[PDB]
Amino acid sequence: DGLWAALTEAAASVEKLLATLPEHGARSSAERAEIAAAHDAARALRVRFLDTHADAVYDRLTDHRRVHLRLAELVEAAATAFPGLVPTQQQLAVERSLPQAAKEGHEIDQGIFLRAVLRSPLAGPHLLDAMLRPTPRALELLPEFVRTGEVEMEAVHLERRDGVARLTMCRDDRLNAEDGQQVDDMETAVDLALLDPGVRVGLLRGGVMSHPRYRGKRVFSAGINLKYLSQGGISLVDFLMRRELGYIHKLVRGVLTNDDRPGWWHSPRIEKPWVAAVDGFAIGGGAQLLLVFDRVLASSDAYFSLPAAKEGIIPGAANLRLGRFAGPRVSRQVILEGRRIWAKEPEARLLVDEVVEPDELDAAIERSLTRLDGDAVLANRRMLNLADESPDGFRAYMAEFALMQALRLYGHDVIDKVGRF
Amino acid sequence: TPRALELLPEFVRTGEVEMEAVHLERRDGVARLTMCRDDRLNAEDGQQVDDMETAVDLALLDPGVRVGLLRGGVMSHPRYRGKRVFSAGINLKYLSQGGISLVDFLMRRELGYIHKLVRGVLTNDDRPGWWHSPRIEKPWVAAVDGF
Ligand SMILES: CC(C)(COP(=O)(O)OP(=O)(O)OC[C@H]1O[C@@H](n2cnc3c(N)ncnc32)[C@H](O)[C@@H]1OP(=O)(O)O)[C@@H](O)C(=O)NCCC(=O)NCCNC(=O)Cc1cc(O)cc(O)c1
Ligand SMILES: CC(C)(COP(=O)(O)OP(=O)(O)OC[C@H]1O[C@@H](n2cnc3c(N)ncnc32)[C@H](O)[C@@H]1OP(=O)(O)O)[C@@H](O)C(=O)NCCC(=O)NCCNC(=O)Cc1cc(O)cc(O)c1
Repeated sequence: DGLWAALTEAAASVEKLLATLPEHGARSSAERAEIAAAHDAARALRVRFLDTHADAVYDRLTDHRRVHLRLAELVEAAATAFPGLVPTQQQLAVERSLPQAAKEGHEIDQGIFLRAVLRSPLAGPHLLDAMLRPTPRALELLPEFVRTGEVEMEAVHLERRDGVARLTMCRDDRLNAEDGQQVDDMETAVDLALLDPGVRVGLLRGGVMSHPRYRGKRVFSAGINLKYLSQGGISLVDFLMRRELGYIHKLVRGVLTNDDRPGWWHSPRIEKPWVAAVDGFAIGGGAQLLLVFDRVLASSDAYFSLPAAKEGIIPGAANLRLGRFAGPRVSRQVILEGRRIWAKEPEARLLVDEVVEPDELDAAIERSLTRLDGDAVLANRRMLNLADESPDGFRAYMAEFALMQALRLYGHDVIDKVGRF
Repeated sequence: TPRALELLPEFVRTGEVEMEAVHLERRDGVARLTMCRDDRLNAEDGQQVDDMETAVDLALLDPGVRVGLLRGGVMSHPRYRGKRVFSAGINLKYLSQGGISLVDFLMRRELGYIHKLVRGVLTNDDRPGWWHSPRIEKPWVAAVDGF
């Protein structure tokens, strides 16, 4: 051992330098280099500590894997039980108050933590299962939703109709640009759709926009909120990891329920098929979503892109999933070089099932919904998803992503690009 | 057209003519026709035709022009502000109101500027080589923005 003590020591040097040095941007080069070196020693020890102790740490927090904790609860509890391993709620609030450029990068420590947890064959699957459980917010809204067929949330409007959960993304002023609230809404809505027994199929679609350049037109997604990202308001844990391990993973695998119904022994998860309809365009996080649907429809004029090839963050699990859809050459053209793919080009058929003229689209969406109803579809989509993406594959990738993305979230190149938007 | 013969010397001197529906500029040997009805997506009427034929005539007659370029200009209507648009075709409002002429619009464009893009301008016997090339023709490029 020796590693916990050495870490505690390196974290204290960091806190002493932060307490004594000037604010970020008033620091000299010597001072900038000193604090960077301190952060580096500490982060190195977080990695080494967790390489050997991750399972024991996770066992402490979850009572030897008998309590499912979601990400936000897990990292908070880790901070209080293991001071210096990951940041406290207080330390985060100071960070959140700063613009990205000025942050110390404490979230990186959370990336280290989550990487180590997800790498573990014991802890990893368990945390993934916790994130497939229904959100409390969704359990609380479920009876009203069953009664009313309707919930209005800040970023998402959800409506049950003809056996379909219609999720409409409705941030009309900013092209459905994504943030932490949207993720919370999306997961909540996805949870409701899955738990509601009067829902047989899901539908995800962008709502009518109100910004002058798009007034009266639907738009699917313009991807991550770049303004908020610059201003410091995009959370590694509560946005970037939450969406991947929560609603998006639930689209694929369903919601993990308690043993409280017949058939649980064969289907612990309630999964349903999902249709996405793309109006205008799907960019970044929105394009990423398409890699998880059972059916994808697009308007003739639409395009699909993951644009931040030069100075962007990793586009979620597109690096995991895209290759299976498009092969390695196209996958690199899209992600490494920012190739944008139009609905009407032949290669769109790698991502999109049906491309339809704007005036034929509503009806085509309605028909697609009726084709995905039965139990044969449920069984087949489950078997298809299992073959397409193994639980190990997903876990291994999300483990490395957790840290790789954390590092990109603080990269100088990203902070600069994002500040210019 | 007479209108083109009358504007030709100023055009040769200046490299530039502003018309109601078309802006014409000589640059690097290229006649750049920009269709510039920014309020209505270059919707066509009798005046646009006159301007087009005039511009096409100038481009063909001007000896410092070797190639033509047709392109839509930047729009100003709110739904297209800052975006180029090539053409939304015939002015349907005018057509309803009675202002689309069979002869001065629908036949004129086909037999005039459009046919001149294909066959060139018929000149008088007033230059060497007329016996083999009574028509001055040049190549044309079109660039389509929007639709
Ligand atoms: C969509 C566009 C091409 C349209 O161009 P225009 O028609 O000229 O529109 P604009 O006027 O710029 O946008 C209209 C309107 O939406 C706003 N808008 C559009 N997209 C955004 C984003 N992404 N953020 C913030 N605001 C936005 C824009 O600022 C305008 O509002 P005001 O500033 O208040 O006027 C353009 O707006 C654009 O470039 N948007 C940004 C596209 C982009 O780079 N998105 C981010 C890609 N990167 C990710 O998703 C990263 C990501 C997401 C994830 O979910 C996970 C992950 O691991 C990584
Ligand atoms: C082009 C559009 C799809 C753009 O649509 P939106 O994105 O809905 O934008 P809009 O707001 O409609 O257009 C902006 C602006 O341009 C005006 N606009 C656009 N296209 C036109 C046309 N063709 N005419 C008149 N005004 C037009 C429109 O009315 C708006 O201004 P306001 O009326 O002040 O609101 C739409 O406007 C439209 O439907 N245009 C008409 C398309 C059409 O059928 N055109 C005529 C087709 N038929 C021919 O050209 C026939 C023809 C032509 C010839 O030259 C020779 C011949 O032998 C036969």
